[PDB]
Amino acid sequence: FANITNYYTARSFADRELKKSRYSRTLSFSLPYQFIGIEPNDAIAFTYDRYGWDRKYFLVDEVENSREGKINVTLQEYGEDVFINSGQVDNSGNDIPDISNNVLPP
Amino acid sequence: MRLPDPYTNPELSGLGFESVNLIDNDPVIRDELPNGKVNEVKVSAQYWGINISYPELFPDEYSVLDAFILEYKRTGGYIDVILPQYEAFRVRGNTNLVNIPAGQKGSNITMDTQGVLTGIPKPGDLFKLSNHPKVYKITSFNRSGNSWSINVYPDLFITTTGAEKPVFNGILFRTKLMNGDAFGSTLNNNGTYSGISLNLRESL
Repeated sequence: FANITNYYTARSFADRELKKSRYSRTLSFSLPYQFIGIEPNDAIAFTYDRYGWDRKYFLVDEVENSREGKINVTLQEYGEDVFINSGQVDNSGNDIPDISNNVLPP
Repeated sequence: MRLPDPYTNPELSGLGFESVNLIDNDPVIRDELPNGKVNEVKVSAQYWGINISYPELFPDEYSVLDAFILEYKRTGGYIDVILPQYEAFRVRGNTNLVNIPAGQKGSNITMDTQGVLTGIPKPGDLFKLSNHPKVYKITSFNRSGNSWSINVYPDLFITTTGAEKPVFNGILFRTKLMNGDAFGSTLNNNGTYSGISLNLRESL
């Protein structure tokens, strides 16, 4: 992480990335024009009985508009638990002071 | 610049169309939905296509045809066409006294006939606006005394300025020859030309 320095924040974010990585599924289909106005990172609940899916939760990940109006989309699965962190523990015991380039006094 | 015909040239009766085919072209994009809905979207103009066929032709009437077609090609003008099946004068009067209000648009026209006209249009009549070459077709008509209204297909290609006048009679299509880029006539040893046909598409 290039831009993060609060250790606890970095850990809490890495936990997100790990949990997310369990949800591999990606799904693609096409929509009629009335669903216009969709964007990436809109939240879809998908329902389809044959697969047993029931408000199965997805984020919109790619979109393509057309002159006719037909919309193609792709969804990426996520769970809710992606966004929840565990507890953590105080890391203050290892604040190593990297002093160098100094000469001890008499 | 009429396509010559028996009415213009009764002596050359062979020029009477053997049969004519009128086609509507209404380009549209359409799909069928798995729930059994049909959905369709319209863009681009409707246009009339016409196909004409001729019998065997003698050299004189043929030469008159070629003398026309080459004049058209040289000038780059338009071909005017009459269509006899619609030649009925069921509406007449001082057409140029009618007032059409400005700003009518879309598919309904209303007119003040001022009590001038006599007779009525019928569904399937042709109809035209005096300042524009388009040909429309009457779907429906109504009266309220001097006021008339007509619903017309296709949709209007212009907004009314208020200078327009209706034209119920003598409507000619204005067209050009999409077949014309490879035109030519067989000559048989009978001394008679054969195999002529024309494909026309209106143009504005």
